[PDB]
Amino acid sequence: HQDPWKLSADKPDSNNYYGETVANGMIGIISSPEPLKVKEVVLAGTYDIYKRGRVSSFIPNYNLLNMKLAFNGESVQTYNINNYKQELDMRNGAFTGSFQFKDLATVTYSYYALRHLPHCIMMVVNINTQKDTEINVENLLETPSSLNNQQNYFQNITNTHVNIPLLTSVAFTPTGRSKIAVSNTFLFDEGKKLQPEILHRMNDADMHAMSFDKKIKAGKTYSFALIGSLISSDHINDPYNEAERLTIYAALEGKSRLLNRHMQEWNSLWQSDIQVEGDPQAQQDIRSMLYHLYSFTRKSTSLSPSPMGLSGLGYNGHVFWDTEIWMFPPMLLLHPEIAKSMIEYRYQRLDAARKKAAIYGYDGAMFPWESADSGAEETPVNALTGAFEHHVTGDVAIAAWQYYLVTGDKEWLKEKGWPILKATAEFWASRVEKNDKGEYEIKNVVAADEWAENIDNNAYTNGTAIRNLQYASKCATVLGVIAPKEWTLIADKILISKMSNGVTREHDSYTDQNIKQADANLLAYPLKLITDKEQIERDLKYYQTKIPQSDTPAMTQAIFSLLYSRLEDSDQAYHWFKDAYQPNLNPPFRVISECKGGTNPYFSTGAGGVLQAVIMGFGGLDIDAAGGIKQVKSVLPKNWKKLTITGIGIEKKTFVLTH
Amino acid sequence: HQDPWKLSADKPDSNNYYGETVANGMIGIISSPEPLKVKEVVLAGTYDIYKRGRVSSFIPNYNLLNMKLAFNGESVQTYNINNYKQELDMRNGAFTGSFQFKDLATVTYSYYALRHLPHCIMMVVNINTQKDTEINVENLLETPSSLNNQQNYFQNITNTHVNIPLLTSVAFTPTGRSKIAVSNTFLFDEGKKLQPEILHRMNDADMHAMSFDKKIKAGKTYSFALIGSLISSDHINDPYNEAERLTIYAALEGKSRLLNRHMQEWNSLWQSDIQVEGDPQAQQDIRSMLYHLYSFTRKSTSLSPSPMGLSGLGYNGHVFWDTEIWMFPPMLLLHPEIAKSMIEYRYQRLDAARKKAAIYGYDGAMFPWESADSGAEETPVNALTGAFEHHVTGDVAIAAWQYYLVTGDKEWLKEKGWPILKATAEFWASRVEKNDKGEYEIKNVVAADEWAENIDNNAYTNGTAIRNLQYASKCATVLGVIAPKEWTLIADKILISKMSNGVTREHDSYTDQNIKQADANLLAYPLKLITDKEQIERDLKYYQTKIPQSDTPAMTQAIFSLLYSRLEDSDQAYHWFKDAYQPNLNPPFRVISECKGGTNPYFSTGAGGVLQAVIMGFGGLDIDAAGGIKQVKSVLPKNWKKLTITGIGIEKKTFVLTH
Ligand SMILES: OC[C@H]1O[C@@H](O)[C@H](O)[C@@H](O)[C@@H]1O
Ligand SMILES: OC[C@H]1O[C@@H](O)[C@H](O)[C@@H](O)[C@@H]1O
Ligand SMILES: OC[C@H]1O[C@@H](O)[C@H](O)[C@@H](O)[C@@H]1O
Ligand SMILES: OC[C@H]1O[C@@H](O)[C@H](O)[C@@H](O)[C@@H]1O
Ligand SMILES: OC[C@H]1O[C@@H](O)[C@H](O)[C@@H](O)[C@@H]1O
Ligand SMILES: OC[C@H]1O[C@@H](O)[C@H](O)[C@@H](O)[C@@H]1O
Ligand SMILES: OC[C@H]1O[C@@H](O)[C@H](O)[C@@H](O)[C@@H]1O
Ligand SMILES: OC[C@H]1O[C@@H](O)[C@H](O)[C@@H](O)[C@@H]1O
Repeated sequence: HQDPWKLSADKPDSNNYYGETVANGMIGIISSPEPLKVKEVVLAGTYDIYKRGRVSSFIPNYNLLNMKLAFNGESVQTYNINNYKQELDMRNGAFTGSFQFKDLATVTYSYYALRHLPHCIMMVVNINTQKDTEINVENLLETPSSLNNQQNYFQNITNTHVNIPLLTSVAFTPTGRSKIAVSNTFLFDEGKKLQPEILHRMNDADMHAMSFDKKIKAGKTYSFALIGSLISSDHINDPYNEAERLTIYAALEGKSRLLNRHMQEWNSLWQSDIQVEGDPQAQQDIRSMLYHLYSFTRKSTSLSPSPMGLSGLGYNGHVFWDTEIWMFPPMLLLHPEIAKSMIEYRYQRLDAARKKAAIYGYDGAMFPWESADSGAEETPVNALTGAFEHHVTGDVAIAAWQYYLVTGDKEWLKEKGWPILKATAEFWASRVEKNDKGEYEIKNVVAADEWAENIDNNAYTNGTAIRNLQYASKCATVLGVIAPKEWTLIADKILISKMSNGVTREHDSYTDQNIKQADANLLAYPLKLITDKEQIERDLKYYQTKIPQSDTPAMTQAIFSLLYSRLEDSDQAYHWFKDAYQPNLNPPFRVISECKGGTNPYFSTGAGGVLQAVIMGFGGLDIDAAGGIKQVKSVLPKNWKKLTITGIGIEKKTFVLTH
Repeated sequence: HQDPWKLSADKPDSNNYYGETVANGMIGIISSPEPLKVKEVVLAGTYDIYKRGRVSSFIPNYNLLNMKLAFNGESVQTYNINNYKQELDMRNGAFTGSFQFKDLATVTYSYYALRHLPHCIMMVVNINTQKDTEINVENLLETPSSLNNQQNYFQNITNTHVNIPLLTSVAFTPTGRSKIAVSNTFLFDEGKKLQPEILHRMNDADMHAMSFDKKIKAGKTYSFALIGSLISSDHINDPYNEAERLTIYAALEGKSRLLNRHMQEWNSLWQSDIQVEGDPQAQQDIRSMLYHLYSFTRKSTSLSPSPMGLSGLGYNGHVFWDTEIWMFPPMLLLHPEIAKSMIEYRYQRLDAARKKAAIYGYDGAMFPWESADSGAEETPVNALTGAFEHHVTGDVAIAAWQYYLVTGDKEWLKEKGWPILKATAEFWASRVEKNDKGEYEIKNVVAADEWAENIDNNAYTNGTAIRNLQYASKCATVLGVIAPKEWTLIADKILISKMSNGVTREHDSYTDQNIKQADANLLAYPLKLITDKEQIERDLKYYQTKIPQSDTPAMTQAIFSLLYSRLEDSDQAYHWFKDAYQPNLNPPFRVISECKGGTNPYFSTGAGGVLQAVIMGFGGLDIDAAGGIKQVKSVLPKNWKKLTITGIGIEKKTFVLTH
């Protein structure tokens, strides 16, 4: 179970099973332990009021691949199959199930969230019979309880060459905000004259199905595909017609052309890769982390991932600083075009951030703690983070400036980076309060350590304000535009306090409280406001035991690992690397939960942080303040013989590290 | 019946009658054989799901001019009038009916889609008595079956000088997408104190009416006008109040000022004209073609015509390459501001084209096969053209570049042309596939010859991709930008293949199939990729007999005519000119149907192609690759003594051709 490209599960156990995801940045499909079923389907960009939080949410969508297979009238059941296995191929995001039905036949099924077609899915089914048999195949479109006012359609699209039978459903999100359309077809090898007749049943209010029978003779393979398209009014004004049009398009492209394009785009993604010699379990784990970030993002878009990407409804699908600080940096180094989509999300929501600032009495752009379709605040009102956790505005500015440092794209800086940096700096200039001593305070926030609520001069928040004001001033200089001199005057005098032991104080009321997650240590990395190695170490020594084992998210130990790598402490760096994610794993595919012993995978945020510990920590790679990627001193884990990182920066550099 | 400015019908025969249209580019009114009625009214820019195709459509609207006239209680009908005539004056788009009622009176009515007021219509009624009579006049607002949830209102707008009685209806398109308002008034010469009292009746669910009586002594003229405004929520947020405001405005402007402004704008349109000496029928036919293009377009807008303009619901009012390649070129030469509106339509919809490209797995802008309000794909899903007929993207690029070549407007090129040319070139660069020989293919399209479906390397499609990439590269140079070198490398190696006889092969599976319409011949004109006169002729010889007589649209023979004019073959040029439209005519006004012997006028696309045969063929006028309009060698039909074309290019040049 240490294949560097594949995650395998023998005999899935429904009593202890956390499904894996295939996704193309638009649709996520989460696996079921049951053969020929999927557990959950999530469509990006589609939000409505639904369950948690009384705010916008991702919606469970049509389980569009659900299929029933029968041999001579006997349905495939977990109790009448053997040699049942599931495999995720991380090289192409293929999820494959395989089993033997009694003594009769072997079945394999592989499904894909097509990498080049954001709204299209395909499953290919192969049946090898040891005896003459007849299969009955049914594809079910069950309207999930999350949707309402469904309609169930079926028709034949014909010409002299084809009969494309379309199984289509159209339904609405809870408040009617979004119309969803799904359209499925069966694609056969044998041609219009020889293909099986497709029957349509509409027996339930919330389910219809299409079906066929096929005779297969002993020693023969029969293979067919199910193609589906899933799209909403958030993506296209006419999703009903666009879903049918897409499935017709995909059917006439054919299985070979679809899979070739899918494979080409996955091959391109894996040109940026991390290779570890001496630790096959670490190699597999790091490939899973890259696989999830690549699956949960999309170049050449304005999409940004939620903390759980497309693995489910984690945090309602909202966008947080989890993108800017946790998932964005590794993607900026490996695939700047993915980072460009993440910051495009924020650029296209700058007007909503300006509206939030004005509603809360500030200038400029105040990005929300949680973002969804509009870019307005989406945080549940019972969570004080929505009203008071203000560092997200500085986190967006830091990612925008980093995008420019790595790419050197001055046209992007003029058109998109500067609008963001100028407006966010204007926010901080309005948010600070000057005291009698001439110092600038940021009073009454929720800290990055969210257990500290309604406190003053949070280390991380104040640091993000300092960096936002400095980076906006630097940006103005690059573009030849005059910045307010007040931005530098404020940045230079924002309070960062030390306790009597010389340790950075997390906030004005802080002595020795347990903390939820890294806060003061974030001034060392990522902010690099603390560079003195003795100060980095004294802050690590004080705070590293302040994070409890229980109910603390994977947004801490990866930073500890990275800082200890930068201090050239191999034992502590590797200790914190393992602690960052191994206590958070779920079987049978080692998906990552938010907290230690948690059961809510997949926490993409956690993977992003650990990828920083590998690339920026063990690899020593750094976003240079002057521009480009540089390498600083680092150490490898004792047991790692070689670390190779490919596709880094706009020059696509390879870095090799050894002992 | 060969008046060069007027189309006349004596005794309209309802068993064999195709109405003529008056339009201002916003409202079209199609004539009825019945006196004082109209058959159909169409409003541009208003689309909803309705009948054909299960996609957006134009909607039949209020027949707002419908009137009932009675003389001494006797209802005027087809059956009890004599000397009944209808006439379209193409000089000012006036449709006039005239008849005698027994021994009592002569009636004339003229209606207009006011050229300067997009949402306003007027009809003027004149009654000239031979005996004492009393008239009853009723104007009916019948909600058509295409609309729902109507409300029927009536009120008096008064001051010391006027009583403006308003007959208003408000209703909704089938899905509720669009609110329509119509508001009518009667305008009287005699003033407030003496004008007839207006009654209002609401006797039906779907009809209300306003009416009056008037005594007219023998040997007197009594005239009045009906003014109506028709507008939707697609045009204005509050159509109900805007319709009443417009009708009040028009009533207080008055008939003389309205008709004077109408006349001035029509006079300006006819400053660009085509005069033929020696063929009165050709002179009238070509005037009708110009009249329809002028009626179905509007300068200073983002409107683009459907293949049937505002003559009805042909092709659901969708915009196709029928604009860019067929109606756009003659308008660009005669009235560049009309062509500007046509390409503005596409510029405004560039973001929807980018969204289509991303949904179908391509880069840049992929214009839809059929466009309506949003710019998303609107093609019925059972038509494979929507998914696979890709040349439309190159057709939009070619029109954008031609607009710049004719006008030399570098400001327009920077703001609008280049956005289009850059995005459409990015699409083609992503659409091609390089083969082992280093050639570029465009695989699996529907050809311009739409009878060839899901074939490879269509001649016309590949030619449009070549031109799009070349023109985008030239555009970059005008603006001092370095185009991606890949655009030229791809353009120079896109496959255009010949068969063994040296004839341009229509597609990779083509031998000798019948074809729907011009495809390979379009490489000679309009693309001018084929300039060698022997190659042009070889291609004409092979393909000219491949277009069947039946069910083939008017998108072929005008090209044949133009190419034979350019080859200086007068007999063949004139043969194909006549064949292009004379077999497609419908009585009694010689309107043009789509196909030979068809009954679906008015096919504005057909008129556009024929006008190119006249201007670019017989007139030899050509868009110079280096900029401006040039004249190449041409011939006239034997029987044409002189061809005069006025208002050509930004210099408004007159060209005279003789034998
Ligand atoms: O249907 C898709 C297929 O279309 C054919 O016309 C092309 O030659 C194939 O390469 C392509 O895979
Ligand atoms: O992952 C979403 C959020 O989860 C919370 O547990 C953390 O305290 C936040 O920093 C994070 O943004
Ligand atoms: O979604 C509401 C809140 O949930 C809490 O569990 C997280 O710690 C906050 O970051 C979040 O804003
Ligand atoms: O420690 C986990 C807890 O952290 C708090 O910051 C959040 O507000 C809670 O929603 C969460 O359950
Ligand atoms: O109502 C329109 C009329 O208004 C008068 O005030 C003007 O003198 C006329 O020129 C005009 O035609
Ligand atoms: O006029 C609309 C469409 O009609 C079809 O008959 C032709 O094949 C197309 O070229 C044309 O765009
Ligand atoms: O409107 C659907 C289709 O109708 C067909 O008759 C035309 O040939 C196509 O160009 C069009 O896309
Ligand atoms: O020849 C006319 C036929 O041409 C085909 O290309 C279209 O798809 C049909 O809708 C049309 O009736």
